[PDB]
Amino acid sequence: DTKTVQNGYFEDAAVKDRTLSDYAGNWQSVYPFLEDGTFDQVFDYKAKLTGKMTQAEYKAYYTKGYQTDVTKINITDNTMEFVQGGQSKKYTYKYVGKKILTYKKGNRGVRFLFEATDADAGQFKYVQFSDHNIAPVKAEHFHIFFGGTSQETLFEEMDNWPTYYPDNLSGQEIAQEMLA
Ligand SMILES: [Mg+2]
Ligand code: NA
Ligand code: NA
Ligand code: NA
Ligand code: NA
Ligand code: NA
Ligand code: NA
Ligand SMILES: [Zn+2]
Ligand SMILES: [Zn+2]
Repeated sequence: DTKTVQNGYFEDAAVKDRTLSDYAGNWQSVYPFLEDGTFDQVFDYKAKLTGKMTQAEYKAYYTKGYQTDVTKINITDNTMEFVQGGQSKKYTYKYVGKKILTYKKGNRGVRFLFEATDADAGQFKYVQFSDHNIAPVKAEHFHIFFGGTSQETLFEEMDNWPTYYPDNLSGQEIAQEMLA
């Protein structure tokens, strides 16, 4: 609610290009920790804090948001590897820019855009990151968008945003970070 950058209130002029290195690391999907109940304490806290949704409403919102079969993503300064249903796919990426999206509430967010240079990248040819930041800084978590047509197609996806935290965290530590 407060008008901060990470709540989506920022000046256009402060939005600056990033590089894939901001996202380098070994990352894990948070979805298993929603599914196993670890985040129930998060949804209970959020409901009691904001009053915007009940616990069940929050769980449904985050179920839609977090669902993915991409269980792990490993990122270097120039590559991304997606582990998805018994297969690993790794491609080399270039930065292709950024996009400011305006949400219905009136706040905004920035997606940082990457394109695979490999010819056979398929649904991983176009990849975008959202992490509540608008300019270079090491990512602490991210929400990903990916597909095989264009960056612009992905700007239409607002309700599913598979979400990733560092592999060295337990689900309990991820819950702690979400409560903070
Ligand atoms: Mg996991
Ligand atoms: Na800036
Ligand atoms: Na999936
Ligand atoms: Na998952
Ligand atoms: Na591979
Ligand atoms: Na927009
Ligand atoms: Na972002
Ligand atoms: Zn986030
Ligand atoms: Zn978010």
